[PDB]
Amino acid sequence: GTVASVAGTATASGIASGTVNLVGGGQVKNIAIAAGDSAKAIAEKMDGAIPNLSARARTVFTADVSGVTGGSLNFDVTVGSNTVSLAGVTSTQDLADQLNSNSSKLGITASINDKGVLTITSATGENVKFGAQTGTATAGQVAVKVQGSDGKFEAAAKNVVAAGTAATTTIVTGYVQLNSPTAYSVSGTGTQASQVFGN
Repeated sequence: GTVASVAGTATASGIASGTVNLVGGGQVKNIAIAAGDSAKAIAEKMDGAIPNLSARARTVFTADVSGVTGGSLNFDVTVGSNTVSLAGVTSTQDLADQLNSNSSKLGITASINDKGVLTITSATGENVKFGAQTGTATAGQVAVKVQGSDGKFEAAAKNVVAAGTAATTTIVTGYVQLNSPTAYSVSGTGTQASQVFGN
């Protein structure tokens, strides 16, 4: 078991260019992965690429705001091609509320429960990118745990926004979930495929 290093987590640069080699049902197919591709785009390319292969994409993560002091957090959020500016965020509830106010523009669901767990979904698998911290806070972070194709959330969080020293892993790429009644393999040179699928 190795998990993907880009899909299903937050990274600095998102998906790297590469080629995915698919073999199954006696067919061989090569799929171009473009730099910055979303799970949505990758799934669109892979779905039905060989017979019976299903590919679905979703970007789902929990987000927690912690340690905000000296002011409040301001930062942009981009989902796919749509961007909004959040400001005055000091708690997870604040984040939830502002994501919800912007939910139509962003094409997301942002659901926070009474235990403070905020789950954010791009149902089709668009990338979610966090902008630089431009608010007054002198400390504080937004940290995320992303869901994988196995339905499990990361147990360890990564900062996507931080006051003071900037977060580095700001791009959440969703998962690509493959299913098939028949055997198939996915591979690539180096990490070109495993950045999406693990090994």
